[PDB]
Amino acid sequence: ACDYTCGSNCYSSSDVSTAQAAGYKLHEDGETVGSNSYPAKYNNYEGFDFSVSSPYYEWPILSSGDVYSGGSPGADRVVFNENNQLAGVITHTGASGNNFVECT
Ligand SMILES: Nc1nc2c(ncn2[C@@H]2O[C@H](CO)[C@@H](OP(=O)(O)O)[C@H]2O)c(=O)[nH]1
Ligand SMILES: [Ca+2]
Repeated sequence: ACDYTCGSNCYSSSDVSTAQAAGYKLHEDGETVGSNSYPAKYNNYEGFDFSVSSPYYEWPILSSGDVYSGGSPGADRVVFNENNQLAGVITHTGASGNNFVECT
């Protein structure tokens, strides 16, 4: 079974941790990758009810299993905070415009 389901993509908690670990490391080094400069500040315009405190940062999680290294970010994101705590996994899939919905 999927721990997180983003549209058609299936993710296990181990997939999330690997992606999150990579994103946070770049965050610590103040470096970014990709045209959208990830990891990027996530403002939570959606108003998701995360149990961890902000600031939040979004980092692409890929259905392929590989860690994001530039190129197309796809539609899924892992959101983590400054304390490297997972806030949630969200996606553009099934969301209006450039908005996000949480993965189930
Ligand atoms: N929907 C949404 N986009 C955000 C938020 N914070 C930052 N963004 C960024 O603004 C951009 C335009 O909505 C998004 O780019 P993306 O569409 O390439 O992922 C996303 O990275 C937020 O809280 N909600
Ligand atoms: Ca996997």
